[PDB]
Amino acid sequence: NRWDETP
Amino acid sequence: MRHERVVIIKNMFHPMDFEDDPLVLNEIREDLRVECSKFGQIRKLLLFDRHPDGVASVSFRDPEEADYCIQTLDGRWFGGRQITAQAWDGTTDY
Repeated sequence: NRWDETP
Repeated sequence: MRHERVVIIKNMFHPMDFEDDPLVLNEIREDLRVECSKFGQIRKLLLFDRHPDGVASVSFRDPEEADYCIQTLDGRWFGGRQITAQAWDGTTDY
């Protein structure tokens, strides 16, 4: 999933 | 009174994200539903997929569930964006 993905 | 059960989440996306991939919207919707299910019974989940601020609303069964959700999601990172989460003001529409 995209949770907690930083730049 | 009002005991707020609705959480407004912002900066989850930009509508241009869905311009060139027709699958991203449903993937984000499911990502949010899976995560928010840990916070409480979801009564309604909406993505305002054309709102420039990347807004979603998640209604819960109990105000404590909305509190837990806000506590956990506000300032969290999602897909490279830092999101906000706040109790609905009861007036603003999206």
